[PDB]
Amino acid sequence: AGGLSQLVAYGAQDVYLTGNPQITFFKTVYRRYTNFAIESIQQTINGSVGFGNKVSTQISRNGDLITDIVVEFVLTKGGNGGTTYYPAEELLQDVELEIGGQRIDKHYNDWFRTYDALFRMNDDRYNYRRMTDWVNNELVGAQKRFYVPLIFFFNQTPGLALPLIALQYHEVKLYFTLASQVQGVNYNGSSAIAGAAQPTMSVWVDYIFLDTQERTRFAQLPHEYLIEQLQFTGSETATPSATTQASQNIRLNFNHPTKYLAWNFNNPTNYGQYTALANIPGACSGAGTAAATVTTPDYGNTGTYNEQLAVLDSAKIQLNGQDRFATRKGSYFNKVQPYQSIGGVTPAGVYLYSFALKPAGRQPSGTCNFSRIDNATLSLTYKTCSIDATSPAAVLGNTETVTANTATLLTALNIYAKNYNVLRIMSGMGGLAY
Amino acid sequence: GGLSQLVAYGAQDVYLTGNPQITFFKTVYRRYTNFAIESIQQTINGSVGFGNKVSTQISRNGDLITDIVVEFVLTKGGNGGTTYYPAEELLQDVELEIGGQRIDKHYNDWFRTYDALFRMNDDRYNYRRMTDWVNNELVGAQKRFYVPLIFFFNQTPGLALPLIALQYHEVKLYFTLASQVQGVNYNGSSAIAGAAQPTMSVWVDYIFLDTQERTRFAQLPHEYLIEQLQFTGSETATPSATTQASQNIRLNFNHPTKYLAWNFNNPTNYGQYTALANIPGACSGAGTAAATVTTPDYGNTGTYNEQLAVLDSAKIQLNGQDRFATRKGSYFNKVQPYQSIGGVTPAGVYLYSFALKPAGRQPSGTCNFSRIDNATLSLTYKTCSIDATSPAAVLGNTETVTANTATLLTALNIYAKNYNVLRIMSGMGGLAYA
Amino acid sequence: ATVTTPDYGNTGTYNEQLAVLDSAKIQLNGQDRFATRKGSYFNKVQPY
Amino acid sequence: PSYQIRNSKHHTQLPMRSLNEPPPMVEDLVDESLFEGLQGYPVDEKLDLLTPPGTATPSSEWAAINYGLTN
Amino acid sequence: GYENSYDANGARLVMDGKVVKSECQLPSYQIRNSKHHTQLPMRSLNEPPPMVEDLVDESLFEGLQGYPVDEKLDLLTPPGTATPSSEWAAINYG
Repeated sequence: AGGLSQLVAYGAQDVYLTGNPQITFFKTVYRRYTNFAIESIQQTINGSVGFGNKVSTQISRNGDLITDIVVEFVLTKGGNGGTTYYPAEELLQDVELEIGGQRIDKHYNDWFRTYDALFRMNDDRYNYRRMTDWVNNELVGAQKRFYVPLIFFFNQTPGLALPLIALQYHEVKLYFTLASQVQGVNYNGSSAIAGAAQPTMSVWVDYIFLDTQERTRFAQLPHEYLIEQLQFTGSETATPSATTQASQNIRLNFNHPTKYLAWNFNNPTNYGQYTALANIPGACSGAGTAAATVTTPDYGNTGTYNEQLAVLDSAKIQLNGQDRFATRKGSYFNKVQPYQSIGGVTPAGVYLYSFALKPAGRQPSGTCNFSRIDNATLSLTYKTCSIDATSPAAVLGNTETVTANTATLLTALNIYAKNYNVLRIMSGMGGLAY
Repeated sequence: GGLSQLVAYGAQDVYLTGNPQITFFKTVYRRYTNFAIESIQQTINGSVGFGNKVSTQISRNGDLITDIVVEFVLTKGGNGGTTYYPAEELLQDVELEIGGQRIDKHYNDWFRTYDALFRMNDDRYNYRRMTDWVNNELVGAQKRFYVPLIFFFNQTPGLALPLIALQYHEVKLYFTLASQVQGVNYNGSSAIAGAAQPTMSVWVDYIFLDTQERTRFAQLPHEYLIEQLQFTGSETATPSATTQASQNIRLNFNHPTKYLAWNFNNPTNYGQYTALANIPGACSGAGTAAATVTTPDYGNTGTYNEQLAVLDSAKIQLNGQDRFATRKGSYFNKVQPYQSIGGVTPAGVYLYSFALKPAGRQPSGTCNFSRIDNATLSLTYKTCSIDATSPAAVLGNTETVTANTATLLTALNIYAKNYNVLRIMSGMGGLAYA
Repeated sequence: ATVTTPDYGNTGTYNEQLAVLDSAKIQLNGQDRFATRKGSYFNKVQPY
Repeated sequence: PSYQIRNSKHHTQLPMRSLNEPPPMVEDLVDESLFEGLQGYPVDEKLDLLTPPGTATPSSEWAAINYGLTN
Repeated sequence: GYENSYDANGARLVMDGKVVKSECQLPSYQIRNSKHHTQLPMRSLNEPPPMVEDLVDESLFEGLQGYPVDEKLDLLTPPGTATPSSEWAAINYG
């Protein structure tokens, strides 16, 4: 009896699982590694910090390798809870990564929002929001320090740490553009907030200190790193209407072995708004009551999973005009793609098509080398904007091919592509292979 | 700084960093066989509708197949709160046939049980978004649902089914659509006049291999260690107001079993694994004057409130011998999945693993029932003495009792997931073991 | 004039206005063979 | 094709020893099918990144992801 | 003009759009060394035997399809012992 009664019952079908065993589970061998220490060091920010300003930092040669970078911001609330949406993320309009005077990559506030919406999840996503927004019903005048992590390839894993020790002659810089306006911080919609504070900013880089044998190795040897880059273009949306399903042939001006494409439609007025406004709870400012308006979002609840308010009916990718895959509905890109490839939940208005088995990983797992595709396109069909956004019966009780009349406000289209390149370092200098 | 940590080096560091084996500051990559993935629609033979049996056949467009998603278009036959995972309920079952052989079969209830045990966090939520209405949709609303299949080749690239090597065998899927789906074409026992029939389509993700991999598949024999689901329904030894019923259920299973899973349910209400009660979410109208404990709040059918679960305790016997000490139902509901999965299992759903990590593909301990002449699941039920219409009676009850409405959970569903071998040779495939 | 009875000797016509088909495409194994074209494409261009 | 093309190696949820604990092989250091914590290149004597057979350097992976493999 | 291909008997086979060059491309080549159970073409040898009829046994049985139990009753593959490679039907085209 007991476990032994199972253990003893060894049959023919068990040979595939336990005969001539190769492994065990009851003793783990751990791998000895090199000595290293991690230190959080503040960098100098040059240029004046303020809304709309451009500032930058040169990462000092303090440690040997660098990874994680967090930009701190101190913001104040220009209104009550519900007026902001990831304001620290909105403030950091963009970040440029430069090595040796060469542009390596560039991220945008919208990318950070898209990336998060698509790749973070569960408590990671929540904890992230806690570092970029006010999530405990804070009130006007509240002050908070925000931490915005960067997501460049070297900011995600030690395996891709930049070898500053190997860059004897080259500097690594970050250029940061601060937004002219941040919702609920210095502007309430289009209205400036009198008395709003200017942001305080600080850039923190977590440095890796190596032991003598490995520091020397990095300093002397050439190093090649397989890295990620973000390609991005803004497009004008073929805005749909009450009487029609707009369609659009979008040229995908991308190059390199792209891991995946991602995109969203948005109202550029309101950061993070990827869906139409409506008088249903959480879909607009004052939604559900007499004061509701479908011209302004409940900023604190800007994101939603209610696909009815999204505008993509269907889409396909084509290479030189040939279908890459059969046409699928917008909900296929919004719900299934990330189910299959990421495992999280993607907000309405945010779409993914992966060319990779595991787009969130470091290891290549299938790519689309757009440098070989003379005319890659994205073909989008939009939903009909016929739903009276101010009437829940019309909003919540409708069909697949339609959306809110207010969905015509989503006039911007943002298409991103993540791809793989090589960063090379040799004899004190570096930059990209191509 | 970081240097102060590196210098703190001595005898206790030897087992961590002496003679380093790997460095965490350098990623190693593997050159993988080039491939591509394309989504191709399969057709459906038979008329699609409720209660109908339809089927597909997967064409040889690519070489290997993995993910399969069945799309359904459903309408709401009532308001929000009237449906519960209706696309999951609709797909009553799917049978996997290769060369005419039944390889496997999933059931709507299995999809619900599987989800209850193995999906989690935002994977689970995103899943719900693809099978239900989760944004308070109203009567007349229409959505496309995506119900991924969970056959062994639908879960990992590693088991991509070798259509390429099956020159003479077709791969078919038979899908049974439920005659009734709650909140779609029926409301409890009542039909919904005017309810629409579903639109259905089956999508298969095909893998395209390069010349070299393609050749190997065509010339080499193959074998795959795959999963199968065994399933039978049993009557519950229904407990009552004055007694703790008990039952010995023969476990008519064979093959190396990774785990058993089971639930108790009310056949009338899909996904109902618990008793109904006048506490919020536990019954239709729960918490108010209109509450009834004969019908669930369908949108909140599932719950983590064990007080409404029927099972008191259970043990598994092998050939009449105890396999483990009798444990409470709460042990199978909460601890088992804590230990083995890492998610949260709803009340009324139970798991017993024979495997260290049943959530993975890699076998990690099995009970081979092909070597157990008479396995039995021994269940003890709680006393059904609690008046479900009195919130206090439920919320303040004891470990050994449950709701009087728990006697409605007259069905028992026992599942066993096991490992078999799919052999492919001479253009044909089929299982190694009966 | 009776529009429920044809002029039998003139049953046929080249006026596509009276044709029923608006547009069409052919698919193979679930994928478009070609993009949807108007009925007049199939009627006039293909044979051209 | 004359190439020892191995099976797939996916991120498994359980650690496993390769039953060859006295001779520490180098092909199991980068095999993600057994380890679950972190991934690093195997360091040889004097902290030299020794690439095991089957795997490839980052430059070789870039060449295989951009230009293509062979036969 | 494929004078150098796999002649089945008198026909050249086609499996994946191209003519079968040699026996190594066929699926049967993977199980060519095992004594198969049945060979899929199933050429009958010398005619089948006729259907013997009588008016005594059919009238005495009054139907009741009395089936003989002393036949050979060719067994199947026991579930425990996998499926022998012999169970794969050879599709010897040539």
